[PDB]
Amino acid sequence: LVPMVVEQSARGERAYDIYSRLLKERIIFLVGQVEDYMANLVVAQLLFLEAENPEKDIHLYINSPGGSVTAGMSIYDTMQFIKPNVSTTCIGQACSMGALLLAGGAAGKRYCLPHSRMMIHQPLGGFQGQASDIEIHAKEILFIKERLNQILAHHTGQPLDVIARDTDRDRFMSGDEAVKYGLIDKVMTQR
Amino acid sequence: LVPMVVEQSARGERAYDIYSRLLKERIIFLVGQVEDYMANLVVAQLLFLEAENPEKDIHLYINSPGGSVTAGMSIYDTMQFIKPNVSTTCIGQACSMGALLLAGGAAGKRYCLPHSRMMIHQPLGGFQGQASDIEIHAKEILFIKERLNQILAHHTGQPLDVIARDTDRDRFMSGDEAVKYGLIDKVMTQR
Amino acid sequence: LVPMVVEQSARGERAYDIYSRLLKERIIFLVGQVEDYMANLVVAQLLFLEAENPEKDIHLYINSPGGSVTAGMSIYDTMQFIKPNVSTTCIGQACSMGALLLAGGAAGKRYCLPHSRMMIHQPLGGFQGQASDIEIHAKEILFIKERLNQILAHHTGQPLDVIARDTDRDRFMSGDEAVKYGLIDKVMTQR
Amino acid sequence: KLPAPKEIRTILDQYVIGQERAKKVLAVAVYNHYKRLNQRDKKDDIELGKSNILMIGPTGSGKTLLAETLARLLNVPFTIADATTLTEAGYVGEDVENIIQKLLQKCDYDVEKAQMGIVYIDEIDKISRDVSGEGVQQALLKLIEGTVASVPPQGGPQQEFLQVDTRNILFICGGAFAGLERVIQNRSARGGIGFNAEVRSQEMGKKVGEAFKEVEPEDLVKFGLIPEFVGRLPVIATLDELDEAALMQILTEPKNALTKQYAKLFEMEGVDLEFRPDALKAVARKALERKTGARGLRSILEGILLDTMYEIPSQQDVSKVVIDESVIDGSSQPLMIYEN
Ligand SMILES: Nc1ncnc2c1ncn2[C@@H]1O[C@H](COP(=O)(O)OP(=O)(O)O)[C@@H](O)[C@H]1O
Ligand SMILES: [Mg+2]
Repeated sequence: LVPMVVEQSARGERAYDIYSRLLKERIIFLVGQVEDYMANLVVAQLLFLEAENPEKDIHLYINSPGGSVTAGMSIYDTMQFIKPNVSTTCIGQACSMGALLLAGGAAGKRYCLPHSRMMIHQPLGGFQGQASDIEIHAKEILFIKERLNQILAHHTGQPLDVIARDTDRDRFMSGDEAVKYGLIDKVMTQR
Repeated sequence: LVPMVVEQSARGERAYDIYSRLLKERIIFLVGQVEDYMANLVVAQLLFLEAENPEKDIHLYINSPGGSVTAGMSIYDTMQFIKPNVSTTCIGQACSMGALLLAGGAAGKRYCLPHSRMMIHQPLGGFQGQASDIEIHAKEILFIKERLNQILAHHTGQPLDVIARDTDRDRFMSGDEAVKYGLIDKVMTQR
Repeated sequence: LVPMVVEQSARGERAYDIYSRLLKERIIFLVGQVEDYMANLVVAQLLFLEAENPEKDIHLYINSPGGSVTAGMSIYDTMQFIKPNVSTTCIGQACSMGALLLAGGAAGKRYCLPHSRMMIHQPLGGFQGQASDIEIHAKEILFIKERLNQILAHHTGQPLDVIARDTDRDRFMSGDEAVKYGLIDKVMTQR
Repeated sequence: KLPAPKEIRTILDQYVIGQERAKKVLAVAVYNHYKRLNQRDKKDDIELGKSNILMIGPTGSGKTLLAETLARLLNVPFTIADATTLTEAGYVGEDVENIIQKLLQKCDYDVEKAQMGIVYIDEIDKISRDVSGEGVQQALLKLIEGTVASVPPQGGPQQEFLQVDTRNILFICGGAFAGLERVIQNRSARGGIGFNAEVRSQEMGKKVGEAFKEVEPEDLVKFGLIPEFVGRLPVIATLDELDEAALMQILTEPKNALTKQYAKLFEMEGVDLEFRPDALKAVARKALERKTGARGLRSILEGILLDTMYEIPSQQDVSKVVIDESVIDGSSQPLMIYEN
């Protein structure tokens, strides 16, 4: 069960859920497998916070093992499209679709915990059909792969060829390794 | 069903669930298998209580048979990052992941009931794929095993070699045994 | 469906479910198989009532065919730790954990309805694995069996040799037989 | 008569320890206010509107002291009326008229003195957001800007009621707005929760150090005060929290310092009251945890002095009573030179 909290504002006492109370402070939670339904909620949250104050920063915690590529792209594109800077703080694990959002945060506002693990691998796809259909889908997934590599190269700053070789196979990076790679900027240890 | 409760405060009467009422006292409950969804609630709860009173201690009851290593790490890393002391009072059982959180509590504030069983076991992992993937996924489960051994040695104070030897097989430790081992600070019996 | 109840207090009218209304009078219900989730509710209820009135007695009604040993121990250890005397009233069945929690009530406050049935048997366990693992778990289930017998002897006053002999096989005891055995103190018949 | 703002500041500084920001504001505020009562000539310059002040500071910051101390510099009728007692008409409770009534009792029922009076309505924050809320604010609005008095006669018909216009009196308002720090925190760096958040330093008298410096009308409206009400009070003074550094500088520095007063009483019998630097600091910490601040020093000190204050008179030849840090806590007793 989700616990309930009380704001106890000057106006009066109001009951907010644990997630909504944090949402008031510009905090969005990305948990579980990525999909269209959960991703749209993150998109809606980002758009709502945008109108409140386009200047203030938005925090986005990411603990997810991946999911739909299209769903994640909507979040990444939305973060860049909006004016406020979307900070990212990886907690737990960060898979390919997970690490493409963590690296999409504003420079200097990307963080991770000491025991966090970040993984990056090629996009996974599947389809059944005729030879002509397979050739069409094969080009689409291959084209999508180039875009993801370019995105990481832009934020990380590493060469595009290096990104492709590392993403060819599963590669786990710790907090210290990620900073040198360019995925993040600082590893939080204590307040 | 979760029974409701009334605080009967001076400002007025509000209805709080049994779990929410205790949350106001800086108390968090960890029940069931550890997973991303349940663990994220503990993260939000720990962070939320930090703002209300970053000086008052927090009591985290642990009764769980284990679960996701990544989910647990987000809790442990969060407890150490925040300033308040996070007390631990093991009730029931504390398996491999549960024991790690019990040992991660503040010094001198780790407790357990008399009929409490604290088990320690290696991390559980499963993966299928080519030999290259197996070799890549074997270093990760072996590297994680080293991090968990260092964490126990740091809090318990025992040498790393002893932790690896004990974690090789399931080892059940009662309240008294756990005190000598360093996993806890005191065994409470009566108020 | 759970019915609603109105307290009609002097301050004003309030609506509480049938279970919450009884909780106000320091009454806790234990129904169904004992498990970590439902057991945690009882623990929370016991602590909450303690803060409201640490001197007034508490009444715990037990109707369960047994369940998890760990979950039961968390309740038993909590009942003894708190200051108020937790009464116990059997309302028809206690197979393994119900009698341990019925016999773990304050002296002179263990009751049973006229046609209730109470049983006591050794804890059942299930595990699979290597021979070394089986030997480790076998010792654990043998240690638990001894600790449970010691608890009954303490509250019932019977020697340990008799408890172990009676727990080898399922033994049914009526209300009158239980009083002589020492499991309970009085049999409530009429008001 | 019309003393320079700087002189007022120095006089008020004698007791107040570290309210410079508000000190100047309060100084200029009254200075111009009385200049209006002074500048009554008919040269098309009577239109001047008064500007009421809105003092916001944590309880015990020194708000009341400033109002009271300044009242003495004016040497005219002053009063402090709580806001909680007041309730909108139509329900039992004090009526807005009563404020003028009690205010006039201090004035001796003199119209000239009334117009030249100052008010210090306290706990204004209480009336925020059908009854005891906007109603009271609406009624008060007219009163603070412009209203005629209806104070019934004292001692001794209905026409006997007296009148005076509430357009000269400076209605200062002091209030401990609990929660305003969160409203001002939302202005910039709203983050309360999270790793990269602005999580409060502590739950002691450090929290509001300069949190009210950035107080704007919008926040006060969000707090619950009517927009019109916030507009009525253009000036918003800000006070500090009187933390341990302040309390150490307030136990000996002020002209009315408890140590001085206690020393005077002790000096009569012939005991030279002495205090240790760490000793005074110890009391400050004890007061902060107790949450009694200013008001906790006297009590705390009485618990550490009264004990030996009942002995000292019966003892002779006493020359000094050294108060050690240990003495402040419950470990030792006041060291005393029983003989010379
Ligand atoms: N700097 C100071 N010097 C001397 N006394 C002070 C000081 N600050 C507060 N006090 C004392 O605290 C008391 C409380 O008044 P004040 O702090 O103005 O607001 P409140 O009455 O709401 O606490 C006053 O009686 C005053 O004597
Ligand atoms: Mg005062």
